[PDB]
Amino acid sequence: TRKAVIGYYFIPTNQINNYTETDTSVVPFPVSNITPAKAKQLTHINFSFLDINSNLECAWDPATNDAKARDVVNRLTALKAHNPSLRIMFSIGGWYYSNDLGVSHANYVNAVKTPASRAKFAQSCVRIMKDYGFDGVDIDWEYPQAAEVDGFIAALQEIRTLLNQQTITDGRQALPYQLTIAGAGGAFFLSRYYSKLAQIVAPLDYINLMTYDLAGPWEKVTNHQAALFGDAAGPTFYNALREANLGWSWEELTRAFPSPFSLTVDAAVQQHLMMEGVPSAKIVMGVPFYGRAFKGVSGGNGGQYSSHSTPGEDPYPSTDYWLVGCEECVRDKDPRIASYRQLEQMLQGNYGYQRLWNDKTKTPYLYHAQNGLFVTYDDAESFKYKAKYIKQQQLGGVMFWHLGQDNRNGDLLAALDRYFNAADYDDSQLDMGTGLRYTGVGPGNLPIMTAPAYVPGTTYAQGALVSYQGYVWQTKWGYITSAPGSDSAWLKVGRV
Amino acid sequence: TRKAVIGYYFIPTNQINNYTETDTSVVPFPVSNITPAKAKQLTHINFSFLDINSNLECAWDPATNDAKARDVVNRLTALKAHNPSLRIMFSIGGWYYSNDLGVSHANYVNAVKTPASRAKFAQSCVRIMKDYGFDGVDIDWEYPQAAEVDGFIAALQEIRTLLNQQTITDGRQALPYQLTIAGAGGAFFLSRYYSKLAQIVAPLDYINLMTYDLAGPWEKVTNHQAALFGDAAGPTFYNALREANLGWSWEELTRAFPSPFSLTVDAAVQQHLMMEGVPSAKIVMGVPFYGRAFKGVSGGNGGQYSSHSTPGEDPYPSTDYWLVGCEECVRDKDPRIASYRQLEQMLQGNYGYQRLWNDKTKTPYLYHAQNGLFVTYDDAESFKYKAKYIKQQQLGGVMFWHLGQDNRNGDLLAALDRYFNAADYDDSQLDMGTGLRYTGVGPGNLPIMTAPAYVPGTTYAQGALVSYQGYVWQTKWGYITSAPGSDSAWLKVGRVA
Ligand SMILES: O=C1N[C@@H](Cc2cnc[nH]2)C(=O)N2CCC[C@@H]12
Ligand SMILES: O=C1N[C@@H](Cc2cnc[nH]2)C(=O)N2CCC[C@@H]12
Ligand SMILES: O=C1N[C@@H](Cc2cnc[nH]2)C(=O)N2CCC[C@@H]12
Ligand SMILES: O=C1N[C@@H](Cc2cnc[nH]2)C(=O)N2CCC[C@@H]12
Repeated sequence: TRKAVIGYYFIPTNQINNYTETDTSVVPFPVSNITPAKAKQLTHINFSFLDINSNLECAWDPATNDAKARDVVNRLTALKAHNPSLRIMFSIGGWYYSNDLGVSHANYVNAVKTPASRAKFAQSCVRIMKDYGFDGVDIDWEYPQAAEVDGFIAALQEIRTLLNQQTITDGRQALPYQLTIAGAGGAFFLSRYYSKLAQIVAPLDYINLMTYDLAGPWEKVTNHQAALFGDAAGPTFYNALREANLGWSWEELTRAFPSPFSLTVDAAVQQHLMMEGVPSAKIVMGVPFYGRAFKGVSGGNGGQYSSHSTPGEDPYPSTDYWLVGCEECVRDKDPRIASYRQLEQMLQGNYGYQRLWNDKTKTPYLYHAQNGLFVTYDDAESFKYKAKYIKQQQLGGVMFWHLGQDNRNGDLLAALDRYFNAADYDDSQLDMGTGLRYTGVGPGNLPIMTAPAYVPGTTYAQGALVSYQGYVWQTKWGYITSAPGSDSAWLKVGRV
Repeated sequence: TRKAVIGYYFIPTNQINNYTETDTSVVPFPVSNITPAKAKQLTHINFSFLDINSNLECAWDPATNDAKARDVVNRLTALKAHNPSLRIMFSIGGWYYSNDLGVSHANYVNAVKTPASRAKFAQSCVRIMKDYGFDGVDIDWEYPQAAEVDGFIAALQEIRTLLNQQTITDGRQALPYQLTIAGAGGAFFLSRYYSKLAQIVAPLDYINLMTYDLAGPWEKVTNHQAALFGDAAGPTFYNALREANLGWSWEELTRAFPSPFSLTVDAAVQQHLMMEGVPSAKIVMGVPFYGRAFKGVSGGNGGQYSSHSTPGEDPYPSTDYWLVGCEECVRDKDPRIASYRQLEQMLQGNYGYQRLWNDKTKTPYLYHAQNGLFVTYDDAESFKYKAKYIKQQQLGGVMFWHLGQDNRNGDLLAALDRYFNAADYDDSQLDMGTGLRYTGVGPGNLPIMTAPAYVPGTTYAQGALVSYQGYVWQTKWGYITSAPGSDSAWLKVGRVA
């Protein structure tokens, strides 16, 4: 099955309203930059962003020029002429609109509140999809909290029911309308709905993990924002999942959630696979097409794992654009984020940056010895390991933010496509390294095991293994006289 | 309120059938050994044991000569003439009959299954109580678990309803019929029903904790079987309550159930108090009137916390009676258990035992250097600390197994009575020591705390404290923008005044 390659196409309202493909000073990344070759390398483009308004319906930004918007969307759907499997999804939400303190947060919370609000909301999603010509619905609420989860689930189920009906009504059996969400790629946010992951994922074609931004100026120590595996020399974190509303025992929580742990892409993927009913094929690994920059770092480890003096606030609370050589940073008044495109230019420019590689995390980073700068980003090299991991772990594919940050030749996108599909690319010998793997074990990833059948009336010592009701169980203490499942002295440790 | 002093009177069916008060070779402990003085020192005598039959009704062992049974019970109820507060309870169950592998286990499980079976069982408990002249019902099922607990709770509620009506019918308001149970005194068995303790205890006058047998041949390291407090030098154990179906978060489980911990009397009592709705006044501390002996122990520490070579099988699998001077052991064919009466005689027999004291656990122990023996038991001195603990903790009283193991003069019972009621006994200055106290805290026994009210729209740093909806909450990590409650980021740490 072809791996999904989902790229976000984000365009601010002001750019839509002034849309042009001949002046990058107004629209830096027009749809025409998505050449036929690039359209063939994508399976999905997530058009973004739409929102949920006070009327609790899916809708464009009020300031949007509709004829302009439709024309932009039509240019994107026209790309399908180059790739019959291509889908132009539209995404609702994103951090700005939907974070707890975001301008539209209330609408997300209220829209999923009742059977009626959900019905109205779900209907608007499908209506918007059909009217503008999109191929699916993607919801990026960052993120529903514990009490809002059931409503969120019910809303996704409603959208799924309606989409499946629309696919039949439109004869799209060959390319069904889809439903996806951008899910948390770190344990802290994931813990909000983690306990109901199976229900959240059931109505979806894919759950696209934002397995990046795992480091940022809000953190005291600089770190890789998307390390595939862990580096013991880097910071470790409190494992928030052991505090999720799971209802599991101390032993169960502890073995599934070691704490502290390395916040990596592998951690997030494994944490999802630990839950039963969460199929690997629906998990999509997100990767960033931009780097995060920090200033005020010291030496010793190339800028890694150092204290820093980078403002964490949004908007950038200053006019000091200190990321040397970063022109886009001045355009965007923020030296803390730089697109791969810009980073590549900074490296070939003799600005003082040294590209280094951490072979445990399997990611690159820049260090500016003279000015004390550190940049954590991804490139075609780090993508080799992520792509192999996606294949080895049987994941659904890759998602990335965002298309306008790839270089002009579309090299990052082309690398991902190459790793999955080129007949002449062979990663059978690519060494995945010794970086730390997430070792938690949960109900969803129990190892296959064998054990004598449990015998009613038998007394077992501590550590005894038996098979019962399809699983292998082990005693937590001694003199066990009851059966697995009826006696809380037994820990389920294997399956089959 | 007077502290309860509940003593078990246990008599095997063969002794009942051959009951006599003039041959200790046949009946080692006849009711006649309970003088008026002893009857006045007791508030309850738990006659034991009756059982639950295959018809799922409370019943005497079928091999019991009924007339002889009524006569033994009559002798006990006759003691009420010496003490208008005394109750002769009868106990259903006990280890032999009701443990998972016991001969009658299935009957306990099945009797509590449905409204019908529970009504039939409860009615039989009251019928037996009235037919033989008992003053209450005590149930010693060791122990209900899992899916059995709700039935067990409903059975207890039904018996309570029937007993209360019986009290009115009989004009027994001055001495109401009572209902109690013998409860686990250690976390492993306690974890079976721990999560529903409040419901179990609601219908009871007392829950009598079997806070002893916390050490035994089944354990690889010798230890005190009823340490009041912990000794950091002794063995520690896995805290099984961490595995009970409570629905608490990892932090809550960790805070409530330190592990490993010292398996002690204080730990059991505190574990019960940790649960919301369990009043201290209904908790009864059980104490042993017998000691447990081990052989093959190493010296250097009075035989404490040593490796040993004591058989664990039951019955005692050998003919070798190695507890020096314990003739009772020969009679009973087991050198691993000795009554305090017998242990006291061994200490007066110049047999080479040293009586030592652990000032952390507040319990005595015997050490036989020459033969490598260790005996953990309780005596009048350890009872001073336990009695003070019962007073300080506002517990309901003390329970003990069993009357026949006190010495002929009834000294251990007299001590307990003295510590609670004598005008001339003063423990105001008794030093409770520095042994380890159980310090877990559960969402149900949180301290009063004070903190600013939560402010919606605020971002909280790690460790921040706020008050919200009756509780004080602490953030477990930073950048918290969510409200206290189910949200995983917040931890309930205290109650708002
Ligand atoms: O709003 C966005 N913002 C960026 C950055 C980011 C958001 N949440 C975490 N990181 C992104 O990657 N996106 C992925 C989908 C949401 C969209
Ligand atoms: O400020 C944040 N930002 C998001 C990511 C993001 C994407 N675009 C903007 N912000 C995050 O992961 N966070 C972690 C905690 C701070 C919080
Ligand atoms: O069966 C029993 N046997 C003894 C010993 C023991 C039982 N469970 C743990 N220890 C006892 O104390 N009992 C207290 C009530 C049950 C009665
Ligand atoms: O073997 C056991 N015996 C019981 C006590 C008992 C009383 N009379 C006989 N045995 C006990 O407390 N246990 C604790 C665990 C071992 C188990």
